[PDB]
Amino acid sequence: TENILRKSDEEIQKEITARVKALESMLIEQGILTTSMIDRMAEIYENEVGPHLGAKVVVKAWTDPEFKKRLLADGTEACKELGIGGLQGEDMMWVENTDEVHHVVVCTLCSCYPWPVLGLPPNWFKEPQYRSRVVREPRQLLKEEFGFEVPPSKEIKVWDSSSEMRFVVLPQRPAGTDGWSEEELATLVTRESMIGVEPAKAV
Amino acid sequence: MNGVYDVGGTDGLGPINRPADEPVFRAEWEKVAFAMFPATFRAGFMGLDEFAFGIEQMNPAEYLESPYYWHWIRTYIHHGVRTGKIDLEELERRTQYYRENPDAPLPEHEQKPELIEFVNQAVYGGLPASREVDRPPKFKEGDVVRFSTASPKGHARRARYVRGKTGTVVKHHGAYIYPDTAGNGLGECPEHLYTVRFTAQELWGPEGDPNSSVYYDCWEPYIELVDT
Repeated sequence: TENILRKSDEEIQKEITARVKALESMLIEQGILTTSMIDRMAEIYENEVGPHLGAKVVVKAWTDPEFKKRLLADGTEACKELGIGGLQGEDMMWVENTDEVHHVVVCTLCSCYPWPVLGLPPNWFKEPQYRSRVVREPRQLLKEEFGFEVPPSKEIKVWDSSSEMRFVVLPQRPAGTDGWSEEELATLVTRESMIGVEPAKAV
Repeated sequence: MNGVYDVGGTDGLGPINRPADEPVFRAEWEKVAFAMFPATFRAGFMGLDEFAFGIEQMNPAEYLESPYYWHWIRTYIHHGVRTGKIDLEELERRTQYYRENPDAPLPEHEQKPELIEFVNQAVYGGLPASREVDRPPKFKEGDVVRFSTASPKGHARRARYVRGKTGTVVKHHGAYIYPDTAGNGLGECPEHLYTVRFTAQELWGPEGDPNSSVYYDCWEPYIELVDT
């Protein structure tokens, strides 16, 4: 929304860039930051860690009922079976969508998100518009913003992640996917489906 | 405290901005701000709860409309000054230098294998906040409890929309670092952690969805018993 007080995006970016470079120069001289450290962090979260890891978990639960049980019992330890875990996902609890219950995850006070299974969160998840409203009008938010119609008789459980526990949605397996391989099924799992703002892909 | 970042339930913040596809990092400065998190953590600037408290002390209008990773920069400076590791006047002079000379080089420095070692270990091994404590959990699944009305000015995880509300304990998770001490420089002082379910009608009155509830994480001091 326009704010008559606000500078242009180019001017804000120019100012932030100078401020960041100045701070970067000082932490470099302190010996606590280096160019290789910066490049390593960026490489991991650009090309290594992302929602394809979460998709592997979802498809295993869809095709392995015993794994699904372990996943819902202890999400951290179950994901460890696939070598998935670590920073900002040390404690994970998965919640299962059913015909009777729909789940959606948020941090109203912060931006907490399960990095090992989803990578870094999209900007909208961290911004005040989603965070403020999803705890108050989740049914209307899902419909208006994500085109996702949850019938009024179906319960919506909103998980406001106010601790280091990370909540992840196990979406329902779409109909018409009988006997698909895991690689076929993963094509239907999205980052949005593991937040709860959309279902898994149709067809 | 009771700051603008405590946005749960706030109306009028606008439509969600969701570009059909965006990159992980929108500009080079965001990559730098991101990598400063492990760097300042290792150097003793702050822990994760203190990190949050720094963001919470921002100018609220700047918080509401600035890029997310700018919030990170503000917390590094906050804690850099607090601990005496960042001289503000030198930072201000270097900012002007980089305004006028944006392509000027960064300081000469040696690379440090130990920092790559730290990054790799932190990323794959994590930084777990779970802790063992000598006390047993006060509460258990099915207990009906009431959230505290306390309104501390320091760091806490007590969203205003849940204060004083009645809910049911859903799960005990074990004990964890406690934000009300950790974020204020007072130590881990771990407390048991629970998820508590609040109905939308309890939270929002009649305007609440009759078939929705919010599940909110409560450290043990945040809640007191109503009915076992």
